[PDB]
Amino acid sequence: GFLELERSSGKLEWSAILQKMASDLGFSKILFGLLPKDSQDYENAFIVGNYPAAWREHYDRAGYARVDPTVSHCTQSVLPIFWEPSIYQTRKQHEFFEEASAAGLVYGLTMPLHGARGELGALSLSVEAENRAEANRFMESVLPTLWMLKDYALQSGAGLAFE
Amino acid sequence: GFLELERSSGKLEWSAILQKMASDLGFSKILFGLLPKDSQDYENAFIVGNYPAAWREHYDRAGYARVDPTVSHCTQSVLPIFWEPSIYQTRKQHEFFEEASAAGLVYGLTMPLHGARGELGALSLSVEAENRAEANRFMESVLPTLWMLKDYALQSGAGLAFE
Ligand SMILES: O=C(Oc1c(Br)cc(Br)cc1CNC(=O)c1ccccc1[N+](=O)[O-])c1ccc(Br)cc1
Ligand SMILES: O=C(Oc1c(Br)cc(Br)cc1CNC(=O)c1ccccc1[N+](=O)[O-])c1ccc(Br)cc1
Repeated sequence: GFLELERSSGKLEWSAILQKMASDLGFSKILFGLLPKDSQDYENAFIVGNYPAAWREHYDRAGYARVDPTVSHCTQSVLPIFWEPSIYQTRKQHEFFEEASAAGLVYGLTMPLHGARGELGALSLSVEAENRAEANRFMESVLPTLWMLKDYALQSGAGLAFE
Repeated sequence: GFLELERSSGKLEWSAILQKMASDLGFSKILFGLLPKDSQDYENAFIVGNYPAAWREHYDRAGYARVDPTVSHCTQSVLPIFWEPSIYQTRKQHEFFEEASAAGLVYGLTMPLHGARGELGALSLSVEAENRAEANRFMESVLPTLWMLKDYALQSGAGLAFE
């Protein structure tokens, strides 16, 4: 089932299959980001998903890559970071949280990606939920499936992005 | 469950916890092996588990690291490789399979590990079964839990090994 991603014929079908897998699990918004080994910026970044255009533009223009707490987490860990109040420590980090929320992205998680050739990225997914308790229950129900998905997405996406 | 790995202090206790987690999922023999970023040999490796000593020594003395098809796989992929007839092709590769079988390690899988700081290794697990079909059913039944475990073991184990 997960293998349909590597079996996908091209970037278009991969991105579509990834978004549909996420959708079927219950996540209506996803962003897969991957950088080649030892990148100094995002010039060669492979970024694919269905996050709103306005938010993508705003995140870039505001330089939120340097504020977003899930980014530094990804450089230090292979474990998921859940979007919880505790992760936003500084005012800048709270402002990022509010801007994301205003854009419709409030509940979710970020799965770090570390590929066999030094690729560095994240798979982020947001769930449209009523409240945090509801978000938590949903995410726990699907977490083991998502844990497998992120590595399949990484292996397949790396081959598609940089070869 | 998974928190006990972090909670533990000492290589002996950590290894015993991992071994017990693996056993509970149906695997009686495991090996956790981890190398620092860009290692050029095995001198600085952290290798821990309950593989029999005679097999550990033979593998080393025979140079099976350069033959073992799971080793080259780990350098190329984040996805598991099942211990399968098809991964063996050369004469030395058939010899490796035969000797692993003689040591009682016939069915299993190797989960590649790629750490956030360039750590490289594998969690390899063997399952006792009447035949390969049965072994495959045992492994598939716990694959999502194993997928989480290998990442928890990597994050925790890298700290224990190198920090
Ligand atoms: O994908 C990455 O950052 C992205 C980019 Br680029 C654009 C946007 Br918009 C969002 C992210 C990742 N962050 C999130 O998805 C996120 C995390 C927590 C809360 C809210 C959000 N969010 O953007 O809605 C990224 C960058 C560097 C590294 Br290393 C890993 C991942
Ligand atoms: O752990 C690694 O190799 C080991 C070492 Br060292 C000693 C021994 Br004994 C075994 C391995 C890994 N291979 C296996 O466990 C294996 C794989 C397939 C079939 C049978 C076995 N086996 O050893 O029984 C390893 C080395 C390099 C990299 Br990269 C990743 C993993």
